[PDB]
Amino acid sequence: MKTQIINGVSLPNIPWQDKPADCKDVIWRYDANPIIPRDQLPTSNSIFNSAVVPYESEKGKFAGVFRVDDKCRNMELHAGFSKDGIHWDINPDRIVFEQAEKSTEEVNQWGYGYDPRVCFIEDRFWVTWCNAYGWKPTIGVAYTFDFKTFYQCENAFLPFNRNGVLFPRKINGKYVMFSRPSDSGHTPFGDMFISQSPDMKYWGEHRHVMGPLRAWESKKIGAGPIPIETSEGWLCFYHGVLESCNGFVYSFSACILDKDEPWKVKYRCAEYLLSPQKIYECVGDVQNVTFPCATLVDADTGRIAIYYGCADTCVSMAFTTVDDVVDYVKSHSSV
Amino acid sequence: MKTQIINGVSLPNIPWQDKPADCKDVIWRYDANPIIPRDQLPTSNSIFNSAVVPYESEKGKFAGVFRVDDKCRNMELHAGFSKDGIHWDINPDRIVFEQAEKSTEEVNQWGYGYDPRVCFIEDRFWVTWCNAYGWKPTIGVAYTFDFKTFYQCENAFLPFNRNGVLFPRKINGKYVMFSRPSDSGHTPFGDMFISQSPDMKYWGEHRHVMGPLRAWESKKIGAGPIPIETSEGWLCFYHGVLESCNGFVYSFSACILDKDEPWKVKYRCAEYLLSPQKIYECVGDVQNVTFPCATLVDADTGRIAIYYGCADTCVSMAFTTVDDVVDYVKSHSSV
Amino acid sequence: MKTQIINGVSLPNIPWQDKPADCKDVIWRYDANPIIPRDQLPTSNSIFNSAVVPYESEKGKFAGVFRVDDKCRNMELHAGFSKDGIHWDINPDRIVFEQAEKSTEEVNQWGYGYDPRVCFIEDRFWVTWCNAYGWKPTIGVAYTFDFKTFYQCENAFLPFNRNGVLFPRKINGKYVMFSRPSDSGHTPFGDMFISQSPDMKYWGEHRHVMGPLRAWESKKIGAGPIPIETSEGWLCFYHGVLESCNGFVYSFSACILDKDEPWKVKYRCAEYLLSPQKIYECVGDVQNVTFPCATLVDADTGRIAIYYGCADTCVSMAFTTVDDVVDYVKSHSSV
Amino acid sequence: MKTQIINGVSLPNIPWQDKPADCKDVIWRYDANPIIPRDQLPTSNSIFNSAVVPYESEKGKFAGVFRVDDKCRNMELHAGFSKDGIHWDINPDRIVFEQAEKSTEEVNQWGYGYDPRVCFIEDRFWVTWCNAYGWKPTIGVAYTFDFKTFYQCENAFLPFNRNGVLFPRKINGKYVMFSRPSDSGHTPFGDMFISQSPDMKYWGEHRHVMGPLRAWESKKIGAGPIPIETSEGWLCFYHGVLESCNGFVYSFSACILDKDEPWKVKYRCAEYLLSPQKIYECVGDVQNVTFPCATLVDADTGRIAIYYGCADTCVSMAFTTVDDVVDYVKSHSSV
Amino acid sequence: MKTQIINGVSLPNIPWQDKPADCKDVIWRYDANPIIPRDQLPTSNSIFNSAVVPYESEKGKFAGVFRVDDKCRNMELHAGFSKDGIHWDINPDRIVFEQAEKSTEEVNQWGYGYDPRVCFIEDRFWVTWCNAYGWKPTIGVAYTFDFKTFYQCENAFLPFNRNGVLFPRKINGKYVMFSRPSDSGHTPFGDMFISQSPDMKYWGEHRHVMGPLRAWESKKIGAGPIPIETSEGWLCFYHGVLESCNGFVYSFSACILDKDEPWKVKYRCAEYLLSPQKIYECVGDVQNVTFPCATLVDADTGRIAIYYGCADTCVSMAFTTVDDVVDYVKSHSSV
Amino acid sequence: MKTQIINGVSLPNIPWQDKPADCKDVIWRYDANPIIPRDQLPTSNSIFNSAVVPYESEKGKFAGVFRVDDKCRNMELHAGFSKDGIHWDINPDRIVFEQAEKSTEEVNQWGYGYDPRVCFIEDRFWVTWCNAYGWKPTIGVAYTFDFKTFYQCENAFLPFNRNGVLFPRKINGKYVMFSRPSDSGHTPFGDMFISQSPDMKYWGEHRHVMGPLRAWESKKIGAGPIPIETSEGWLCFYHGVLESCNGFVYSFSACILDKDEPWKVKYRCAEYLLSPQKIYECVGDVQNVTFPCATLVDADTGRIAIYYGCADTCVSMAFTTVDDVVDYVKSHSSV
Ligand SMILES: OC[C@H]1O[C@@H](O[C@H]2[C@H](O)[C@H](O)[C@H](O)O[C@@H]2CO)[C@@H](O)[C@@H](O)[C@@H]1O
Repeated sequence: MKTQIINGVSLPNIPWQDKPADCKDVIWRYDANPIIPRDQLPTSNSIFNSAVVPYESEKGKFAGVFRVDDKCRNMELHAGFSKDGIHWDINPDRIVFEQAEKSTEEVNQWGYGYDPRVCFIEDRFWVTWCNAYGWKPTIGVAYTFDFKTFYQCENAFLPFNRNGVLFPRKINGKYVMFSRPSDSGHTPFGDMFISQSPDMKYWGEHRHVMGPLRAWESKKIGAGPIPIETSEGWLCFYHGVLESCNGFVYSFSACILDKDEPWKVKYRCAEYLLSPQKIYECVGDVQNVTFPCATLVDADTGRIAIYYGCADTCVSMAFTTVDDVVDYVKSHSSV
Repeated sequence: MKTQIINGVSLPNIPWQDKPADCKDVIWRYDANPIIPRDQLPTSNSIFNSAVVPYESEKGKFAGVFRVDDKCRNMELHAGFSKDGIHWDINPDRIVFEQAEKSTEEVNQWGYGYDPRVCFIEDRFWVTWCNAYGWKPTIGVAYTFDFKTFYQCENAFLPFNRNGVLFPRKINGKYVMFSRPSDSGHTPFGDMFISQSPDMKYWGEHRHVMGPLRAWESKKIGAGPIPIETSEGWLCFYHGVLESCNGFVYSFSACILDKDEPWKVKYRCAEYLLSPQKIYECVGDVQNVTFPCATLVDADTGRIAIYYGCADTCVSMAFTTVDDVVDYVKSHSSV
Repeated sequence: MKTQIINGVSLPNIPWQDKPADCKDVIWRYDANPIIPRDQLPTSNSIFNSAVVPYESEKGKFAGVFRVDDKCRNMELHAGFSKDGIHWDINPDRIVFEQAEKSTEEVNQWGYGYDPRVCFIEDRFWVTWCNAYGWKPTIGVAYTFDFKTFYQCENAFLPFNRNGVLFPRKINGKYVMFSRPSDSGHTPFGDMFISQSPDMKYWGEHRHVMGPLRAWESKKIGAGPIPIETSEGWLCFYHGVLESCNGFVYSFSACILDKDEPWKVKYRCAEYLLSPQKIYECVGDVQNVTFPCATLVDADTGRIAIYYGCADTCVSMAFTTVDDVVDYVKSHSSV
Repeated sequence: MKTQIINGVSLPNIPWQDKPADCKDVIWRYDANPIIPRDQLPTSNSIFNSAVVPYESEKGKFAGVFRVDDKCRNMELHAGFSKDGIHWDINPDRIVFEQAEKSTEEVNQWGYGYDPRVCFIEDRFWVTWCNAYGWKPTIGVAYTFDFKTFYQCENAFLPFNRNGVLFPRKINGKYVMFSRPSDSGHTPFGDMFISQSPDMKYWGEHRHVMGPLRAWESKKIGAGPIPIETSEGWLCFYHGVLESCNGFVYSFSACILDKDEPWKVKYRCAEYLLSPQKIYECVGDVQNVTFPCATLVDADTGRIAIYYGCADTCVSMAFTTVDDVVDYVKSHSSV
Repeated sequence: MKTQIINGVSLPNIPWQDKPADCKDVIWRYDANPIIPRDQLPTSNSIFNSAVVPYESEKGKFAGVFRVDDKCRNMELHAGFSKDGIHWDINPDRIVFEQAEKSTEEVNQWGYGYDPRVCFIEDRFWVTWCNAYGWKPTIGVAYTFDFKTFYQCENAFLPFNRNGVLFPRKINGKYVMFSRPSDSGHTPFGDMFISQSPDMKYWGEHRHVMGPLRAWESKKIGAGPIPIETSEGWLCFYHGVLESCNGFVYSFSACILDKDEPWKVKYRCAEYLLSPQKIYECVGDVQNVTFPCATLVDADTGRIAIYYGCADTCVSMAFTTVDDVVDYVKSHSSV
Repeated sequence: MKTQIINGVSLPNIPWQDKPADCKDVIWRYDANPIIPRDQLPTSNSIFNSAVVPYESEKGKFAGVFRVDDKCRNMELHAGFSKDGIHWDINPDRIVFEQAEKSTEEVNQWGYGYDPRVCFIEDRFWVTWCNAYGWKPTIGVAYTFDFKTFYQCENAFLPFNRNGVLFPRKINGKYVMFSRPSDSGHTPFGDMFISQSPDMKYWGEHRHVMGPLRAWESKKIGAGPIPIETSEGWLCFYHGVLESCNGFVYSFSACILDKDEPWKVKYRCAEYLLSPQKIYECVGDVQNVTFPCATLVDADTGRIAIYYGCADTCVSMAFTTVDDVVDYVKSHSSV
């Protein structure tokens, strides 16, 4: 493989299907989508925009935190487990958080939570999500060792903010997190930023990554799954929004960020790599949405399995390789 | 049966299908929806949000008033009949109202009409609908003995108003009507109210029923079909709207209102009972709409046949029981 | 006088100032405006848009109900008294209503109230105002014999409604009230309607009077002071709004409506008769507002003294005559 | 045939399917829609709203200019060719214009272009489209002799403008073009106008054709394909928009305009003739869109083949006849 | 003088006041503003944004076209005359246009007209203004020899357009006009364009001049008075808009444009040269407006007398020199 | 005095005027307002919302940081000095920041800055203001020893944020700062928050203080001047906004916050203490604004001098005492 995967994991059991010969795209879709239907739970209205990592437990080889919207249309997080990454056993009830320190007992009352991102850092799995603080969106922060008990920390930022995503290691001695300053509704703007922290409590040294650019991402953008570390830099899949007369179209693509100053863009794919086109992507609670919150990467082979929300209704899977993505991103770069 | 139907009728021939073994919901859909397609009439663009009652005539055992939008997209009402309550003979031409009294000849010039509700009271059938007065929406009123000739009365209210639904009898010697103060557009608010009238012409004693509460009903709510009198109070199905970045999503559920002062809420289901999920509910003239304007109730058995509009395009049917709905409403009550 | 005053009152002591010789307008302003400053009460932020009638008491020859906004910006009504109609003794505290019947003790909790209109009808003074029902604007109704105790009745209409103004007698055996369907905000539309009532409780036979027409009144209109009965019909001063790039401009003019069917417009002045031009009219809490809620009329001379709110800040006075206004209205009529 | 085709062409080889016997519409769809799928080009996100004419080349009997949006969602024009007018060979790369005159070399830099209309006039083919002048929409103008090389002329108008459509010959010695004054976004309005030019460069004598009228066309309208000269006058299909709570619905119909002064409406169909009802019309990048930019007409038989964008995603075809459309328009005429 | 005036006139009688000693601005106000108050005519609500040129008549040495809004708030044009350029005799009644050619007899129905600009070209005075065509704003065109009879020509453009201003001679054989593409309301955008015409009827070769830039002009810009020819090129005062939370703030400044291609900016002043600061500029019908539609220039000395609308209420005057404006524009230039 | 000032300073020379006998308000205005006119600098368009502290230098006994908007309407910070705190010597040119550490040389390029707040903490003066990061509003931080050289630090937060105000000492060993999450425009919402930092670089432990509550403050609130430490807790003046049909009205009041956890409100005045009422508060660049950013407090007497911006045009002064404000806050407390 041309590009190397750095600080990765060997994943011979990664969910995978080979690219079809007729496929002329960088990314191809699993052929039995969705992998998680809207009604997998007795209480679920929809299940989408969800987080997935390798994890060995008694219930399989992968664990996750899943956004579940229930039949009240409350937004919640559920832990799940899978043997193959495709058929998922999702907890019937929501994650109920324990506070990590007593100092957040008063502040961190549960209201809602959605679009989780999860990555392993040094000794535990960190979770970020869009968390309500006084019914305002901000980035909630927690950790888990086992995906059974979850320990909530301080919200990283003031409202209004969404799409908080952690880099999977420290950079120049600090935790680094993507976020995306928003407003109190269906935000008509959005640039990606990073913020930095020595301790995962206090945040600062905020840095602008990039804003809307090409037509398919003209309205707003945000981070998607965990950044993937490569010899080229951080490979970061992100969503971008086009506004039609009838609303938003959510597609996603990738960029490559500088390894040590990840707010500096090296490459940025001018085209989307996947866009809402299939019936489960176009029809549903929110039409025309393909929204990636996790990927698995087999460092041995460069194989990527992408988890993405479809029409805010279900979870689907798509496939590609690091080499394919990096080559396309570099040869089809914006600015 | 646990909950008793009051002032009901015996409907052994109620359209009905049993609840599928796999169905884990309170309400289940007819397995051959829609029962009335957008194009059933030579002139119709769409047929939805419609009123049905038991009524014996030369053309069947049920009758109704149907919302038919033509190929000008004008909004009209057509009378209709059916032997089984599923396969419908809808008049090709619109209802042309006669004035009940000569003193409304000037005022009640036809503009448009939609979303009728119909119920028998003491000696005739009363029809309410969203009626244009000077091209502004208010609640039209009419009566019929035979669903052949319709006699229009005074509009009950000033604009702007919609979702006017009559209680099926007098309460404390007064006619009682659900309505829903609106605006001149696609109203971004909506609470349910009742108004009262001794003579069906002059209205007063307005009482606030309830407003938007849970997420699925957070933007606006409105009355649906005719209230059902039970031993628990008035069982009222109603619609509720959630607003996404792309538009409105219309679901429905139910509440129980006090017998004597129906504006007082006893129970209110925190969850929707049916939401737009099938292709014919999510795809059409207006995406993601499931909008109930009528139910048939078999007082003997407690079986319910619900008629609801789908995507503002067609009419579908769904089934449940009084006991099942009452149980769920009470066990999952809001406030 | 060419036009007669019908069912009027002899008012030789009417506040009055002769037309300045340089004045070329139909209506002319009192030369010492405002007659009531924003800070006349210790608690008042502003006092405007208020109702005034003749009334013999211990504190004068005139009484009224005054909109007073306090230093919380709460909207309230205060009774007031005056010897001359110009210098007012306004109660420091709000009217706290008694319910006329116990059946409204639950429903009529006090939220806010503003823009009162008052007229004598047969045996008492009736008051209408924009009354909050569940924090939504509608028309409150009350009566008083002495401006010391006020007895509140049922809100006449559902929300959202404002500018409810009573005709000062029954017409065709019914009470008749101007109102003006609105929305939940700074309403960007508005037509005048009337509704009718046998008993001041239940309302119906809603009739459209007129909507926005000339430029100065292009955005919305509404009833101003009590209708004045005249041998030409009902002389009705009303307000009209023009919308600039910077907000609203409130002017007022007059129309003449049919004596027997008051929703039928006979004449309607194409020009405004007064608009925001003085510093106390253009500067204050709400710029560019001249808003009439009361006139005094001397039936003997046809002299009219007009009370109007200025910039939602103070109350001012203007003068004109029935003959002057009627002639100008007739010679400069729209449709 | 009852209505004669004037200055038309003989097209025995026009794409054609007969009207099915069950069919109760003026216009029936091709039974294997869409005829050009979204993914026919390796780089295409969507292909829709396209222009087509008879033209004999080495690659077929028809040629065209196609709107292609790429995987950047850039909006572009591609030349295309076809033997049967149904299966299309579309150039993989965009048209790169050459300037007709040196004087536009600085001015006409390529930004974007979409929704072309093309007709032969006198000695060449004229192309109009919505062209970006400094990223503002106006009407681009070009000609071609061979659909290989395209020569760009002056933008006909100032922004903001769209739906520029040439009449297929001079009228009273002047070129005449439909356009449609717009704004900088998803325009919430739109009336049809014509403009006139002695020389295809300077434009004037602007005349208002018509504006929004019936419910299906109540938000805005705009020209569709090239006007068809007939014995009744100019037969012009146009699109009309209805606004629902979730967005826009594009349908199309026809009007007949005066032969000598085409801004004068002679007949205008009150109903649409085709609206979004099929899955490929209702689901796609922009839901609920049927948008015509081209028709073929066989003057020998009166047969019409219509090309129309579906859901801004694909190109579809429909059929009708001149006599059928004309007859329906006349018998169902607006004003 | 340092900058020469080209093709100017000798105006020793130009209205004038020397710059006060304490003044630190490039432009200083006349010390008895306004020169035309809102009520100068018996029917006027306001008089502002008006056009002025040298012209010898029986009524003085200056003539003008004045925007007069009446007490209907109709927008009109009145011709006027002055001996000194400061005190004005304005016609009581509106200009009633005569059609230059029979061909515009049907098109040009009077609706409204505002903000005229006027200049002499070769043999007559040309008048442009914002003219209603079917109640939509575009640029009206007329000429006059004596300011008594006014001959209307074709509207130069389609709606929606405003701020049409002619250059006072042909450039490269063509008439050249500023305009400013707008929308159907209080336009939240605006770039200056020019358009060119061989004959004052057909327009083409549209070029972008410039758009909003600095903070004071960040919302929108538009041409002001007639361009002034200098040895530096075309000296052009334009207005610019800042949007606060309460509305728009209209100031004006100046740019210098290329003599041969006036759409090319040579210099543009980063600061405004005048903004709303006096009581008569900040208070009135539209707050915070200083809007220039005319200047007089004495070519012999470089003195400029600026006429400008204040608060859309009255007409004021300000003074400056060509050398001062030029020096300041060049030394404080944007881009 | 009844309420003790804690950690205050002796300030015998505080600017002061006694309360007029006729004054019935808690706060009275300086009798020669404004103390700083809009045109005090040769380049200033307006000077308002400004910061002031006791500081002995060669130019006086008080120093400050002033918001100056220039004739470009750029927003800037200028240093200034006063002998008496009323008459000010304001530096003609903006503050050009030096970076505290080299590591912000790249990020902290100057865009704009406004509404500074300044307080002395342990050994230096700290300055917060609304600072542009990539032309988006956030909170800038800097410090100074002499008000001659200013050292910029890291922006405390991500956009979008405004009204950053430091508490004047550490609390539980952490810096505490008010802020107010905003959006990209004229924010139509706003709650007060605090954030905490061990080092003035990294921020976290965000706590919600309070949101809009009373009518005068119904649209949004934000912190005003530096908190004052008293025996009741933290006396904090703050601004709140009412939205009328013509825009915003900015008033201010005071609340009392818990000593140890200042996000917990102890008292909150229901009324405003000062609102726009004078000509210089109601007329100017932004009508109806009274906006406090600094107070001087004489601990020996409890006299308070308040600096506040008027109509975003000038700086004014007002007077009150700690005892007067605290007593009124407690006895007129909200929740
Ligand atoms: O907004 C005042 C300035 O704007 C422009 O025109 C107005 C016009 O007076 C009228 O209000 C119309 O309805 O709307 C326009 C505002 O959009 C300017 O060209 C000028 O007239 C005004 O100073």
